[PDB]
Amino acid sequence: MFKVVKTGKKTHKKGWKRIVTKPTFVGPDFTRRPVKYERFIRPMGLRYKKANVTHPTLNVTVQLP
Amino acid sequence: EPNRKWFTNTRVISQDTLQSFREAMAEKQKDPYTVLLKSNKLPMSLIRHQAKMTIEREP
Amino acid sequence: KEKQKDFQKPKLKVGKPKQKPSNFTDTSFKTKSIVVNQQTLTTEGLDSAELFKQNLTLAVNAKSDNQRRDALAYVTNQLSANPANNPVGTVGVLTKVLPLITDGASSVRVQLLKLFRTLPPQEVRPHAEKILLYIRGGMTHLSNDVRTDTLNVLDWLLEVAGDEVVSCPGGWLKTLNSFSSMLGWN
RNA sequence: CGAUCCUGAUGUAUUCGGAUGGAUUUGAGUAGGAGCGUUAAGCCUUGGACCCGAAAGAUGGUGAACUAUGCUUGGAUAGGGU
RNA sequence: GACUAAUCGAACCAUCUAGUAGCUGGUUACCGCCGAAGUUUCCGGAUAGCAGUGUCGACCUUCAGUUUUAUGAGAGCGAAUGAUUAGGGACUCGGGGGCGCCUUCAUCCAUUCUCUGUAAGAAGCCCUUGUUACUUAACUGAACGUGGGCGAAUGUCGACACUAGUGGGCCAUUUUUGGUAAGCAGAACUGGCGAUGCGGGAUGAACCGAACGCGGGGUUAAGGUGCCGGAGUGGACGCUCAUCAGACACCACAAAAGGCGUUAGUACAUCUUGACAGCAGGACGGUGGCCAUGGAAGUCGGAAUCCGCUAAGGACUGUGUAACAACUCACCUGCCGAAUGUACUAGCCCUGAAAAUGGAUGGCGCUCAAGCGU
RNA sequence: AUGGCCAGAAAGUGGUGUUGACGCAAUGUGAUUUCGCCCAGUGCUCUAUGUCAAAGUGAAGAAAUUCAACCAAGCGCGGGUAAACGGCGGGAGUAACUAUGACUCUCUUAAGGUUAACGAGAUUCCCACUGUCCCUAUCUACUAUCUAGCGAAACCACAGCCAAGGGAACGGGCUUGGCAAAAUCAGCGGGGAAAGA
RNA sequence: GUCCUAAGGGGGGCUCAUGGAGAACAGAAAUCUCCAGUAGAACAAAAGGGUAAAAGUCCCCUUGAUUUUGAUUUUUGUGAAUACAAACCAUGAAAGUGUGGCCCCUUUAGUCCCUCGAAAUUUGAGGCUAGAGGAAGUUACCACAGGGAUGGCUUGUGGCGGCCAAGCGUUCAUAGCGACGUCGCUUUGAUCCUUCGAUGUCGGCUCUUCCUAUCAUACCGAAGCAGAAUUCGGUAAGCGUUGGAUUGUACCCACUAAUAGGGAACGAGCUGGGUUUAGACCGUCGUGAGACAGGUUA
RNA sequence: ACGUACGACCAUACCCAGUGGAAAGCACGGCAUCCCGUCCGCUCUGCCCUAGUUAAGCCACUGAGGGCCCGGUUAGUAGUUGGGUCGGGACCAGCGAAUCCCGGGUGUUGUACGU
Repeated sequence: MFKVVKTGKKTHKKGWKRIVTKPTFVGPDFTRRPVKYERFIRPMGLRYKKANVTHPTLNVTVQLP
Repeated sequence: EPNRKWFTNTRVISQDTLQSFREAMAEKQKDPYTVLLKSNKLPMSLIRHQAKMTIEREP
Repeated sequence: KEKQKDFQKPKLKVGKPKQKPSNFTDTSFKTKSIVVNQQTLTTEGLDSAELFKQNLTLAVNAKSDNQRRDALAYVTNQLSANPANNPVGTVGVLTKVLPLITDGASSVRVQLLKLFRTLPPQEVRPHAEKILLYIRGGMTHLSNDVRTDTLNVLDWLLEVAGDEVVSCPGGWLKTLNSFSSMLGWN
């Protein structure tokens, strides 16, 4: 789920940040936390807002938020 | 685990309430100096073929 | 109590209104208006009375010595050009600019003296009590330059309205007490 | 037999004494002694303890001939431009 | 945090001092006899198990990782839930609005939907006989003694003392539980290795055979017998020709995969009333069927697709025309002469995806094999 | 100055100090020009109840002792201070133990019409200039080379040709092949070796 | 702070949940009657086990919900449970049943408990017995002792859901997998007003060789390929595959026949970034030493 | 053999329908004084064994009844234990079921007293 993001300038880095490697839905009206205080990084390229949802009885697929 | 609440409607709204909400929210977008309070708790999801016909009639 | 079910059953509480259903949608919202607190840059559409009042406010409330001096100079220039161009009036102008006697800015004090000298004498005359009280305060004030400029103001007041100063209540003995206290002749 | 609990006999410094009986565990106990000294070996403990190896800590002394600063007394540094 | 005698984030000298280290490195003759182990259980450790030396006791009892016989056991969810309420009311101060009166929402209620143990004897069996404070209406029973009489196969120790090392390792078969796109991750028993040499797998921790004093003779296991290499270019019956076959495969590529490669079978069908292939001819009429198209006559399109003459011929299989024409196919007849056609199945073979120094059934090489099956 | 800031084990001890606020001592900022508010918190500082040591006082007891008041400074309470560290709004309505918050309403502001000189500081560009390059060539001296004399060191299990395999993706020794001929000199940096590694 | 953490024993009588059919108001639901009713009720486990003349319910008496001592199981002492042994009882006609509920510090007491060691007493203390209660960071200034530094993988064609279907299975069940396909979600040649996160690092010079997965040259097959220029594909690595711009941080330009892609590194040659010893500054964080979301210089 | 009392296995015995029952034994029955218990002599308890009746209990027989029980098959099949330098499941040595179906049944028996 999470990979370790190393930060710092020394050879010995700090590894408290965790990046989510799977797709996420960040929610409505989402603004990213300050970088000093965000531990869980959800990258913008992995965010989805719609899904291809199939109705089982109607047998139709529509893109829903 | 199986549960009955997976197969129920989670958010419902009526015709008049939806229409009034849309009209009021559109009037709110008319003013650029008026912004909502607690917009994260508001139902903002409700607010937000000629070529095909010609090809169908003549392949 | 540490169990975390997928769905939490709401609990009925007696003596309290029933909770709204889980599928209920609330469309009520509150809006707040954003306003930018910045004046017009050109300041040309306002009437001359509005410029007079705004410059008087700047003279009495500005935190810059040069700004206060320029505002008092603008008011003095309009009063010298036309005494009729006083929408506030002599009483209001005096009431606003009399606390500026004690001001530490010597240039502001000199421009205040010029404003006093260009005020109309017949309108200065009935209000000799308040002006003399401000003279007494700013004249026993500790700063020597403030004392000297306040003595200049008292010289102007004696030149313009001498009888009102020497005949108003407290105009004689209190002024003599302040003079003797500043001179060490007690 | 000793420790623990219950009863309390003859007697009496009438408030001391603890017999007679019981009931449990307990103790490397008794129940026809087995130990003491010494020799040799294995093992354990303490000592530096199979040998070599730290950054260290402490006690008492020696250095300003290098160099850092200060005081005292001395020495030295063409020819042009502005 | 620079300098303080090549020494500075606390100089140099001697001493305490042989400071401490669980960490690193090393730890000295020979032969002989035994000889190991990794959750077994408890809270980083104890402990079971496995070992060696001395003994001692009748080294007495016999027992046994075996067979046979007889007989038994075999935490959570919840119609206590999740919804629906448009139409009906009660509504009234529930809230709120307008003028005590009406209201507008809203309040709810009325409605409804969703069910593995034991036994296989001499210590055993039977008879007689006592003892009792137990028991029975009762020497009526219960134990324990007195006296007497008389058992499946196969193979052949116990208790101490002291001292260890190892006690949550690796691999493999089988079984069981979870999963993954595929890998895989767990437990249980057994075997092996760490501790181990030998023969064969060309070679090698885990494979096969077999475990080891020093020698001689004989015979084999696993594996081999064209040469390297000891032993057969051994014998019988077949299969295969690969433009890097195959000779150690099972896994992946990878599929119900593609082959006008070659064998052996299975099912169905045709056949002297002439099968398959060919050659010589016919392949017609209503009719240029209906609609459409500038034109469309079987053959640019859409929908139907019948009848006659038949030996047989589709309102047509392609070539072709602007449209026709013409040719041809399906089908039939004449010549011929005896076995074929379709689809599967099982073998061997080809392909079924490959990089980058020059190389590998171990090497030469092998083609009625020195390849494959018996 | 019977002082501030420091030294010293102590001292009839010492530095500032042969000194006296235009001085001494501690800091921050760092030429010149230009450039608000808040004492909320934390510091620093000024002024009767609470907290309240030892000594002293009272009671009880036969005493050990126990219990009581009293109880300095500090802390707490109350003020000041932001060229202290810090921080960046205010007021009213509602509400009324304490602290909080929430909720409306309303003002919401310090700053508008000297960057020189100097520099082994860091960066971009232009002209000139050129072997930096197209694209390399040639010359000189000293070496390297050979000779006479003199003469070490690092390093060193043993040695040095490869290809494929050698389960622990290591091979220079093992297996299978290629092959393979004394003894040498100058270069070379692939490999081995080589970095107070 | 209030409330709940459960009544056992003996004897006797009777059946429960529910269904059908009936009785003024009375109906879906009040009480009464019959029949059916293997527990579908109740017993303090909401779908475990066990109970029907009871282990359920009601009635009558009762507190075996009592002392004492061993043994056994769960396994030194416990605690719980199980058969008892002794006493005292309860109930019933009696057999019987009943010993519960179906399964390390602080402090207190001791008459006749013992010591304070020269003797005694009184306070106090100790002992024994029996109870009650309950020690933070930083080091980019550094140092020491050690230990380290998936692979006969991969390539050219998506997922989810639904149909169709050769086939595989399947005839006492007629279910299930399924190639080939197909169907839905992922601007009338537009817009240029939607660039969506370095933890992992690459380049360049020189020089050599190899692979083909061929850009060009050689040859060949097909396409309205008239010619010219091509496009698609095949055999082929013999021979070539360039010069530059841009670091506020990989694409453009030109020449050319063409400016093809890789391996031998990425499972101790030289030189610029990732990249980072010690000096210094700014930003964020921390009371701080310092650390870092970071940026710059040597 | 048939009854009665106490019973052992506890459906081959149970549940639903009909048909019959010599002898005796059962049972239904008749009466509420006493013993006793009820809203009710329904049950229980007391007294009668005379009358009536096999109507019901009970016993026996019947049912292509439901259920239950017992055999064949299923099947030397599924499954399972060891072996191979066996293939890409089959043999070797062995152990070894239950369904589905095809059928049958519809209680044995001890003691004591009687018919």
